[PDB]
Amino acid sequence: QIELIKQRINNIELFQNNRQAADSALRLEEGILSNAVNSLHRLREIQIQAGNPSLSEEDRKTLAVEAQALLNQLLDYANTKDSNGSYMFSGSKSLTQPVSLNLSGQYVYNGDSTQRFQAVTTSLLVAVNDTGDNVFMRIPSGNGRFAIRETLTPNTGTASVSSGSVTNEAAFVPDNYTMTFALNSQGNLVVMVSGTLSGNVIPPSGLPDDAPLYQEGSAIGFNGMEMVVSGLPKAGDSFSISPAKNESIFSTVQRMINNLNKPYTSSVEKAATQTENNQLLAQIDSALGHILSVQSDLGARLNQLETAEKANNDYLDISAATLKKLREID
Amino acid sequence: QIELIKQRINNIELFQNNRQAADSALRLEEGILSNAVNSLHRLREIQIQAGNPSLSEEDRKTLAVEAQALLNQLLDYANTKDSNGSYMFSGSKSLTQPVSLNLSGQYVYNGDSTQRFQAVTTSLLVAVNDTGDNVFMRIPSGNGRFAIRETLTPNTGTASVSSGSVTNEAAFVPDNYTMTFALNSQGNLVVMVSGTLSGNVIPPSGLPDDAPLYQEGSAIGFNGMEMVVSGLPKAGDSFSISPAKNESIFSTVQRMINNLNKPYTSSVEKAATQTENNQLLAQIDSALGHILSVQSDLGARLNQLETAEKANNDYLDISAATLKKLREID
Repeated sequence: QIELIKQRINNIELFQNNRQAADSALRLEEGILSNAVNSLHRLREIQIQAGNPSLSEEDRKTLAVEAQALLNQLLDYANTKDSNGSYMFSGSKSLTQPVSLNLSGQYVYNGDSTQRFQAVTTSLLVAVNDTGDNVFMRIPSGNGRFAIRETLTPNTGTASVSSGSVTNEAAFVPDNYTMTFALNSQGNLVVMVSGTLSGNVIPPSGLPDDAPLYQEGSAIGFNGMEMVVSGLPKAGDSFSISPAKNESIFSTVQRMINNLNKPYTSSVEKAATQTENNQLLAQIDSALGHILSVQSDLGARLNQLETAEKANNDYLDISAATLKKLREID
Repeated sequence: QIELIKQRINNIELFQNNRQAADSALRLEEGILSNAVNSLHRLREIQIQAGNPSLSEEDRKTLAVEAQALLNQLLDYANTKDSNGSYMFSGSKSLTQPVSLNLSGQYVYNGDSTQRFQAVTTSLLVAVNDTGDNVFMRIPSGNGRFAIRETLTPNTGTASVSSGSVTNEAAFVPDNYTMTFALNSQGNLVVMVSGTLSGNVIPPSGLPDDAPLYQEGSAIGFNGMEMVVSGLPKAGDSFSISPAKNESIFSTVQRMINNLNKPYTSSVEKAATQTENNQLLAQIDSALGHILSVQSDLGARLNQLETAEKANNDYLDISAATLKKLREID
């Protein structure tokens, strides 16, 4: 009884200590994530100009260098140390730097996915960290469901493509699609789509003459997806369309830099920019959003903690009274 | 010279050995991923019926049990051992089981994100594995960009919501949104949306009387997003709309099971199913797609390898001739 309460109060001090420390690690983490949104908000301002055809090559190659500063900024945030001199986003691997760049050239994650849960009342565990694989690395490319790149065949025309979206989830079919512009037996430009698993979808016959013709800025739709083609392509120009792929914010920014550095003087060079600009905007956003969800998650936990601070002072105010009412037996 | 070629040929045997072994680990892995698509294809058949209002409660509670077998199937695939008796999807942590279920109740990943790259020519490294955090755990919820749940306020009416999509990437704003149905001063039902960061968006004033009215099966749009509301809600009914969040296939299936087990007899119970059915279909798909991208990645690597088998027999056919032409000096 009394040795039991003694050990209950010993439990409570630990539960309050664990809470105080959780509350703090998490608020430190809110501020790093908060910083990292700042960086992305600006990367988004930047990406939007990269799609503005006013800007001189000089203006853009200068944004390229700002984007390089922002990339470096985000690597510092991902590799932040918390109160101990151990990394906040590395998971259980406390002294391994979470994000680095192999000589392969891609950025990798050297942590794990393991969260420390902590007792902060008798039956509530709360996570006191997040991990880099969740926060920074796995974010889908494209519009979140499908991505659009050029093929190995550079395009000769001025065609560009929106990020588009899935409009009918039931009609949706994941596949590797190829969109090929070519000719009617009449002479009209026409739009074809086929795919590894699906064979021909537009049109099912694959015949140019059974094919829909290309209206500038018109919505092309197949297997649950819609997108819009702008500019004037030439026959043989092609785009590839593929399931979304996990891809770090880091390579997203590496990519905004590669793009700001492309030739951007002739109308033909400027359209090979746009298709990819539209994509990179979606990715910057996907990532803005993804981090906000990590922030929302973190908020919920803090509200679980401010819950626990009232509930541990309730469970002590009660143990104190069990002592007063038990010492009265004496 | 000759001791140099001797050591080149020693390098080549290792490059060919590394390739042979890579080619094999990857094809074993294609087949597990291939199996895992099979499981999801069926989970998708299942999810679609779960939204069919023909089915008896008995039919559905039976699919619930099939879905439980499929979940278990996918855990076996995630926890597969390759040729050694070490786990294929655990990363560098070869003898840690990758996916398990804490008593918290959620499924976690106990591996890391680290790929073994292997020399298979003089200047080509190829990855011979993938990791569970990429393959199974981080897949965005909802339609890939935003998700839709009920609030803590159960709904009294028969309203349901599509998975919707982002239609204008530039207008897009990640936020925590609340959609609230309520009354005109006239008496007409009306649709409101506001959000933590955005304050009121529909309408900006927040006044019911400045508000758009609710047309059944009509497209509601705000900050770059569109969605469609079906059924007849009552005032006060609400839905929540939130950035996408990483979430394992596993909890997606756990969720299809919870849903198949909900009350599904009265029209009012059947509409609290649909909103979430639509979501779960998107997630099953997001995951079908995500795995296909891991498969496409794996294919590319095999094509890098069948490249290396011709290039290592070219670099030996050349070293043999350097020996023939060097032993002739003698």
